[PDB]
Amino acid sequence: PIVQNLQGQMVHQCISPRTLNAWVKVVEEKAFSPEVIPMFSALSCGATPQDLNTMLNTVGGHQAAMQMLKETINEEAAEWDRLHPREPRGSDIAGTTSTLQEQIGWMTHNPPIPVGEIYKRWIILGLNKIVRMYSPTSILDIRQGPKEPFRDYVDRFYKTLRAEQASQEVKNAATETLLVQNANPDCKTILKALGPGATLEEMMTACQG
Amino acid sequence: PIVQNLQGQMVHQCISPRTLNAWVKVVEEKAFSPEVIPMFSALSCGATPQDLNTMLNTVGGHQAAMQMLKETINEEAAEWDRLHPQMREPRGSDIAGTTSTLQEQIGWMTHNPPIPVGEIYKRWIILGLNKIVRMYSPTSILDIRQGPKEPFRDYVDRFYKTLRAEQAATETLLVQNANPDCKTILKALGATLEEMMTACQ
Amino acid sequence: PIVQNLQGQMVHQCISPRTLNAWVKVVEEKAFSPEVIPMFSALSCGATPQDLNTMLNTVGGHQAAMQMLKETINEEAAEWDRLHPEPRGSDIAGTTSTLQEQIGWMTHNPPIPVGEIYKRWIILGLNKIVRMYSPTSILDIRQGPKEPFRDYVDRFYKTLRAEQASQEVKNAATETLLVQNANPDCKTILKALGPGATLEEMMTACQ
Amino acid sequence: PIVQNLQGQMVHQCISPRTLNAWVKVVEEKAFSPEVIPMFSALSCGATPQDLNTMLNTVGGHQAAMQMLKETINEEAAEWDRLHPPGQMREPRGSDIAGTTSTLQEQIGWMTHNPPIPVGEIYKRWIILGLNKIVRMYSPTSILDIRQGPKEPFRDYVDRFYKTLRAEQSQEVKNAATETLLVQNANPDCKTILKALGPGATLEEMMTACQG
Amino acid sequence: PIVQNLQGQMVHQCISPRTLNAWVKVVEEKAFSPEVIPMFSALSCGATPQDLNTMLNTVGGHQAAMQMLKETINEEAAEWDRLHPVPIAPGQMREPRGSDIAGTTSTLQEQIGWMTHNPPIPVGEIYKRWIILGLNKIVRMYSPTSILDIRQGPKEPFRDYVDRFYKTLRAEQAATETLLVQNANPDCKTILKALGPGATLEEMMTACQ
Amino acid sequence: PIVQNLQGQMVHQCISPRTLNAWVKVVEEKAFSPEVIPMFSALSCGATPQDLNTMLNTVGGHQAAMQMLKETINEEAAEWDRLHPVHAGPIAPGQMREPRGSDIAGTTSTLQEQIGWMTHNPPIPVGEIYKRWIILGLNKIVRMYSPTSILDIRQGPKEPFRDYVDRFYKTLRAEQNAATETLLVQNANPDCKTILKALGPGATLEEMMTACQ
Amino acid sequence: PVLFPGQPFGQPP
Amino acid sequence: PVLFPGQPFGQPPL
Amino acid sequence: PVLFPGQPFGQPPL
Amino acid sequence: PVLFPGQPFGQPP
Amino acid sequence: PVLFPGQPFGQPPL
Amino acid sequence: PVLFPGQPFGQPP
Ligand SMILES: O=P(O)(O)O[C@H]1[C@H](OP(=O)(O)O)[C@@H](OP(=O)(O)O)[C@H](OP(=O)(O)O)[C@@H](OP(=O)(O)O)[C@H]1OP(=O)(O)O
Ligand SMILES: O=P(O)(O)O[C@H]1[C@H](OP(=O)(O)O)[C@@H](OP(=O)(O)O)[C@H](OP(=O)(O)O)[C@@H](OP(=O)(O)O)[C@H]1OP(=O)(O)O
Ligand SMILES: [Cl-]
Repeated sequence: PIVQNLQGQMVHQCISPRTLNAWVKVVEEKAFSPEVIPMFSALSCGATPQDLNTMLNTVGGHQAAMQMLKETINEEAAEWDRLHPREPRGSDIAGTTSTLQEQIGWMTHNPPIPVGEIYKRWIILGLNKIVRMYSPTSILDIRQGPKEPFRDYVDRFYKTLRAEQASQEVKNAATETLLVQNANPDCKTILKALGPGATLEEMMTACQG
Repeated sequence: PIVQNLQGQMVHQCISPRTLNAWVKVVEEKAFSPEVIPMFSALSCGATPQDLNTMLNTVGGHQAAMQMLKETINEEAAEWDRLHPQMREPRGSDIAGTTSTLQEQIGWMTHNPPIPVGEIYKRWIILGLNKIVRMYSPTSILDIRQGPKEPFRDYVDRFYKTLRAEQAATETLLVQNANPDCKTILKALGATLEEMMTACQ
Repeated sequence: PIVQNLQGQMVHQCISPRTLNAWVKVVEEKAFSPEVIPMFSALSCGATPQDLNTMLNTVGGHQAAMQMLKETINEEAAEWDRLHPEPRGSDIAGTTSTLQEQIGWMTHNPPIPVGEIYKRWIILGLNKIVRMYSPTSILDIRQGPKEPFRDYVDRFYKTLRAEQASQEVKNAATETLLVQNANPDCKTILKALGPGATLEEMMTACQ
Repeated sequence: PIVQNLQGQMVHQCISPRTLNAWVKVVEEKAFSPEVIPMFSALSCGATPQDLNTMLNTVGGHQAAMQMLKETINEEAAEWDRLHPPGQMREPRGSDIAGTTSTLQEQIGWMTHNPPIPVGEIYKRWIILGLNKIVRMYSPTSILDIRQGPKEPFRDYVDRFYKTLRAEQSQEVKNAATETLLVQNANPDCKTILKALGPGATLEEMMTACQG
Repeated sequence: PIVQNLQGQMVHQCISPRTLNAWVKVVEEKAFSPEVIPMFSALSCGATPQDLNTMLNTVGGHQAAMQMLKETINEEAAEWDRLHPVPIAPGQMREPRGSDIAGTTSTLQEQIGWMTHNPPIPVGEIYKRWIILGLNKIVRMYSPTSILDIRQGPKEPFRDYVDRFYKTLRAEQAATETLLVQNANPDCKTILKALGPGATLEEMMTACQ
Repeated sequence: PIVQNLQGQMVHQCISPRTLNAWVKVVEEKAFSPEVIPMFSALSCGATPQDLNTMLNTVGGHQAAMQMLKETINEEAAEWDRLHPVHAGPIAPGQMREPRGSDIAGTTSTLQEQIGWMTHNPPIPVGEIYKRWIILGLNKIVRMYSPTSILDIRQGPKEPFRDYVDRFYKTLRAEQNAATETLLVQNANPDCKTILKALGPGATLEEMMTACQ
Repeated sequence: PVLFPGQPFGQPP
Repeated sequence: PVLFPGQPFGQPPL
Repeated sequence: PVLFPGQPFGQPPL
Repeated sequence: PVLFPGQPFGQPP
Repeated sequence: PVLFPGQPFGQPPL
Repeated sequence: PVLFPGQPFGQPP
């Protein structure tokens, strides 16, 4: 990454063994669960394009995913070249045609051209695609069931809702109709007695017995 | 977070890898037991709002709680705009980090005098987490009674652990619900907890 | 905590994820055994009142112990207000004091160690807790017929550590109870060694 | 390695215990899976030739691969020498880059000179070159053998495909293989869909098209 | 400890969580085996007397050893007092009494003063020297086996025997010139004699493989 | 060790608890396997004689090896003394005294004396000299403890060539030379042997291993 | 509302 | 009293 | 394309 | 008598 | 050849 | 001899 030293200057720093290991392990354990994406974003804090490429290249497996990721980077870089005419071109941001000190050049400049943050944005978009494609369950399939505590059901609902990353209007429509509608009989009746506009904690307290 | 360098200047630093991991691990291990809250507050020392959002977003699971959290953050932010409508003061969403950039957040926090949007946002989150701890408390305090063979220590542990999650009335109730043989010894004191616990050891 | 940087000036630092879990794991692994106190003191090196409160609040369970600790803090602070009619007891305990008020007092010249003062109170309550949880009396430590003298001395001073009196009682214990409650094989050698014998000599004599 | 300090000057530093251990564990846990190469390169960020040898020498086991590595370093050094013959500084012979003939001081000198001779980065390029040979040889499957099971989920097959393709690695066979081999070796029901999409279908479009 | 910073002055630094746990684990896992002593000495590199007392005090158990240790500190401290009698000139620091080196009667600031003074009054290294002297006595009281009881078993490999020999010899703390050869296997013993006096241990050990 | 700080002065710093543990574990985990030597050398990067002595002294067990280690140090120190007769007498102001063999080994030198030599201008690398003695002795130890002879590594009838080549160059490393490319083909599977001879001499190891894949 | 149901923390509008 | 039962250490008053 | 199928991230072309 | 039996290390009398 | 079979990486010659 | 059998490395004689 590029971090700040004691003289106030941005200097290049080697990617640490800690960060390399944390990203490998988080992928090994949580595959493309949604929370892997914000972990990547934090683990790549200050990353140069080279570092991002290191992190992606350290992934063993998931090559279908990694290939889709390459195709998004392709999509986004070709779109960058359409919108931009020494300024970095799309392949430079992705680190195929830029050197480390060229990347350091763009990023430690005033004003900076954040090729790292730009590349990262591309990567997050592809990772977000993988999370939705690898989403195991659809929201219309989350039903509480006779013995499931309402909390555990609400957990399954918003977990599924997060992975499918649908539009905000559709998410609202999912909470507004499908969440209460697919609750077991014991709780659905208690929630109707509360009436419209009940907050989630009001619903969850109401169905703890 | 924002830490200070060699001079009096406050500088932005990336969130630490230990921090990122300790926060995710603490949530996996202790779920929403009360001691997670100060653990969060300490792990988020010097945090910017982005940092707080990263920490929250890294949580896999507990999405019911995490939605409750968004609802509490929304409540506190609208509350902020009702009391706060040189530098441009931040709107509620600026504090929660949705409409403010990291450099904007760095601006408020490294100003003199600073506008501590990180510490304010943390206040909101801590308020939401404490709501969650109350909800996940399985038992109410009006239900913990000393067993006849149960040592008064194990009972007090169970008592104040339950009281902490539920967040004079405790002084009345604790001694009143002790087992009958310790109950008279504690009633005879008429007094510090230390004196009560030795009285029933 | 307030640590020294590389320019020679006391600056505030965040409590590290490592100090925090170090403290949480010592409490989880040790139910207020005597050695937890010196660990706490070391883990709270340079701590501010805020930090001390952070360390305590991370303790899950042991709420009986924590509740006793609060009452000791109450009393120690309540006594501070009488001796002092500026930091009030509630400020040292961090309930009414800000971090910046705390940082100010601690980096003052002359320093006002509100961290060390609060710690002094916390350590005092913790010592109350180890005594309450001390399982054995010193009078119950007697050397077994087949118990090696080393293991008995281990039991003796381990117990003496938790049942902490004042060194008058601790020395009255040592100069009588240790030699008196040894098994009669080793016990007669102890008188033959003579009363002034050192612990090392006594142990070699019963090896 | 040679890193930049906190006052801005390029300084030599000891290899850290964390890095030493990281390299040992990844070679132990992952032998020569393709991804060990980026882990090595990143763990040796800023490495001097001495440092690279230390990392290699710490590997206990995999001595067949290490011997192949020695032979690739050999070929690259013999190739370096056959390509390179005031107060002008002594250019490194191949053995200098590899750290056998050169001292640490000599290595630092080439690397922090104006203009620098990055013998560390050069030695690394050779080692990475030998490691890539090792990954290729230890690849369990050839790309031509990979076929989608009659009941195998498409996504698992695409995983096996590009995992096999990555270890095979130069570029000629791979771009055409993705174009032809993936659609061609799909099970009879997914293949005829994939052909119906046509050329210029993305992998994303292909994976939803065979998701069931 | 007292470390050197970046502007070259000796400054006090808190004992780290890692050093603290490292010392506690070494006592737990290896009790008073001979090699815990150099581990202690290294874990207390740069320690102030206060630091050493922390390290000793975090030990749970071994209270026989811990008391044996306190008694050694007494003898060494009284010996300091009998040999270094103890107002103060402006430039100077007050003189350290035996109890001051042990940290019972000195403040941390007095210790930092003595150690960061020029010329330094190394109250930490002196205190350590006392503690290590007490630790060495504990190691030899707890040594289970005498050097005269190590004899090579008939089926026992000669290395395993030399291991046992120098391991026990280490714990007791010359008398081993011919003690090693004399107490060797009948078959190896003559082979060692055929090498003659003055064979190296490498020569002796290769000879009895 | 002695490291270079933010102000570029060679300064002494304590051996870290991570390094201490790392060295203890490596010896526990891998005893005197050949890879332990470079692991030690890297763990003592910048070491003082004191640091080396600490690391060696922290080893619990292996006392036969440690004693051979001492005898190697003795031999190496005596030759240093015979080649470096220190000019005993008053030393000149602003100069260090000359280091004897025991001074390099850290037995008669103080920590400050070691730092003086190592941070001298030009340095007297007593840390590096001791490490050379110690690594010399450690290499003698690795040879003696190698369990298998090179002459005993023969390719199993169902053993993959790769695993056999592994076992070969691994045991080859412990003993420490022309017999390599000859013996390797000679002890291969009867299947693989006729393939390697059919390749002809001058083959690279890569070329042989693919042939018996 | 600063955060709509199901959106990540810090997500821009 | 600085600290009330069941309230956290360092909890502000009122 | 900046990245070709089956070649590493950051791999320079030709 | 810098330390008395049973008193912790460094304890001020 | 810079590296010989069975000798460690970086091993000096002669 | 700098080191005697059974005394630690760096041990002053
Ligand atoms: O001994 P601990 O205090 O419980 O800490 C360990 C230690 O990490 P650190 O040395 O950085 O403190 C482990 O490393 P080793 O001692 O085995 O070398 C590490 O394992 P990794 O190196 O594989 O990360 C493990 O982490 P984990 O539980 O993820 O396996 C981590 O524990 P903590 O993260 O809980 O401190
Ligand atoms: O945060 P600290 O407790 O002060 O420890 C740090 C930390 O090491 P750990 O994470 O293992 O505790 C640094 O690592 P990073 O946070 O930068 O990943 C490490 O730096 P290196 O990884 O570059 O070695 C540094 O070591 P150093 O002071 O030699 O630079 C070390 O400090 P300590 O060794 O004093 O604990
Ligand atoms: Cl160095």
